[PDB]
Amino acid sequence: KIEEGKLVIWINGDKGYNGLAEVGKKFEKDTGIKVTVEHPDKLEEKFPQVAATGDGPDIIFWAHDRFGGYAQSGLLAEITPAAAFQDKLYPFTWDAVRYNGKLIAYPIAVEALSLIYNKDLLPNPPKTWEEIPALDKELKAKGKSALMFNLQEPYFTWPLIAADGGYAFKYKYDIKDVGVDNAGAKAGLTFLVDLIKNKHMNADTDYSIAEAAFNKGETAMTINGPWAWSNIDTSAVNYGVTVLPTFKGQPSKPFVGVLSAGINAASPNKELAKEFLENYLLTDEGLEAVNKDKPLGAVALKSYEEELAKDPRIAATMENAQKGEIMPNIPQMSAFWYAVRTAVINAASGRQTVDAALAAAQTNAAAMASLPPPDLTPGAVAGVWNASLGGQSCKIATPQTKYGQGYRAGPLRCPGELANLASWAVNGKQLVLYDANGGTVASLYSSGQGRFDGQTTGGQAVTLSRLEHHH
Repeated sequence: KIEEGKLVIWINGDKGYNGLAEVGKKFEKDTGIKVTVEHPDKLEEKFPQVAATGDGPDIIFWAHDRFGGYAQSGLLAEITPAAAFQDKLYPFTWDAVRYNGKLIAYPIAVEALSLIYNKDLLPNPPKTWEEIPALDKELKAKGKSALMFNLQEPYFTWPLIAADGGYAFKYKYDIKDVGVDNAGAKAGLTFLVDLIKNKHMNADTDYSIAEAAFNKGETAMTINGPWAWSNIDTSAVNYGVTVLPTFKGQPSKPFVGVLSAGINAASPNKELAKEFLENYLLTDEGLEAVNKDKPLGAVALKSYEEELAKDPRIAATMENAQKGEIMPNIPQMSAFWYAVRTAVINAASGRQTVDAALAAAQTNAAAMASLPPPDLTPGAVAGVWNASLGGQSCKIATPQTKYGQGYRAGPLRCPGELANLASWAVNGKQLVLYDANGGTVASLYSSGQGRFDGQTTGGQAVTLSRLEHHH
């Protein structure tokens, strides 16, 4: 079990855990309660496994949207902070940590997309989406483009679609009220597609093409989150970050992710955990300790957010967050993503109309949400694989170690084209193996439990079979 009298905290490795440990020691000095801070591998999926068996950390830090499945799965303690304490965090951040009208976590930090522009190419960026066609003709005359952003993931195209009325589920979330083909969503997506029809954007621009274009000075604007600011400091491109453009006078509504701190329902230290988070972490000094270790971005605590907002990039993030739509914390969100990604791709590729793509998307999303359980997941690929080809055979490694928009991969005495394996990724139902130059080496599909079948980019058959042992 979880051990009484001590606090165990899990937080991801890309966070200021040493700063969090600092706050933990200040808490150990005033109370004698020891605070151990850990950053396990794949913590967001170890936690449900251990908490369901009465073990795990006392506190877990993760994005709010996963906590609704935890709370629906009764793996989280209900928190009841005083009204006086709730007033210190932005009111919308408490909405992100609400499930069935109960508070299930403490909001910590806040994240949302924002308009990123090149101040040299574009000193004063547009306030409206309507201005972007004219701005694009001006810039392409001079060999640049006005705007490029990932058109492949609904997360990036949703702020415009939802600007005039689109929404995932109505909000208590009603999984049978999907707002995907109302008038506002049709209008946003139609405007998006006509931008592509009128040759201001390319239907197949994805995350890397857009990021490369902006950092190489080829386009004046992009759309991304704080996670991408670091690669634009390598750029020496002088960029600003600002509010998203408005559509039909309505703000772009990006999805909002809220870093939150949940309490293990099996923890015998619930009250100790509430005191640490309320009285020690969620203070100007506590947040500063984590932030000096590793920046949080915008934060839910008003007082310290007023200090961080002196950075205009963080003020812009927070402003776009307060105008966006909180990412719904329900597992039925996976049906929203699947249906909407199909619809935006089909509408932008001309394979469907926005009225037909969105109509299908709302039918498929509503039906799948109402149903007990689509694409291939990087968890199902992570590991080491036997690789049969001809009479030849060998092994490849495909760790879930991020690398670009894919993952590191490695061949182990592999003949033929597999000797060039360097990265891997998943595309719906398809596993794709890549060069060190981004070229495609192979394409495979899950053909069963721990088994892949496909072919190289040059015709040779490939079969992947998992390595695994027994005690």
